[PDB]
Amino acid sequence: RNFSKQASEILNEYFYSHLSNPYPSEEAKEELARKCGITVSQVSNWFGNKRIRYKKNI
Amino acid sequence: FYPWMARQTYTRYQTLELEKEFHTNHYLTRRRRIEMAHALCLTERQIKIWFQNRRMKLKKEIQAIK
DNA sequence: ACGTGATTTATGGCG
DNA sequence: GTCGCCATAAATCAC
Repeated sequence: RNFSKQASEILNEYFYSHLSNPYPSEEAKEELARKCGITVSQVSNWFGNKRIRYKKNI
Repeated sequence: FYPWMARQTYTRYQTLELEKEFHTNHYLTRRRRIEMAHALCLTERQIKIWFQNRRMKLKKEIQAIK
């Protein structure tokens, strides 16, 4: 259910390195899905959850 | 910092009726939109938006198979 | 119980 | 000037 240490590290590295625009494109989501060993919907869910939880935690 | 950094749940009954109409017809007629809205105490926009969300949920259901 | 991944309401942009 | 799809926000659900 919960993503591996590496998958979360990959997603967070992307998010914070792209903090100016943390909205990966379709292909960038696919690249992140292949690297993390998750689905594109799971990448979309992760980014959606990360964007809201980051802005509230300010 | 950046420009990007800047809802009511439905009752089990409302969801039951909305689901019933979708299971009968995936698309909502103008007349049904007014009949559903009055009977469920939801706006005409709310019923339309629900049908659109439910079609989009059905999309992800068929794609989930393969 | 908690937290995180998933789902439910709601919006606007676009074709 | 109508509609519906898609990505997304924010709240909420739930394994």
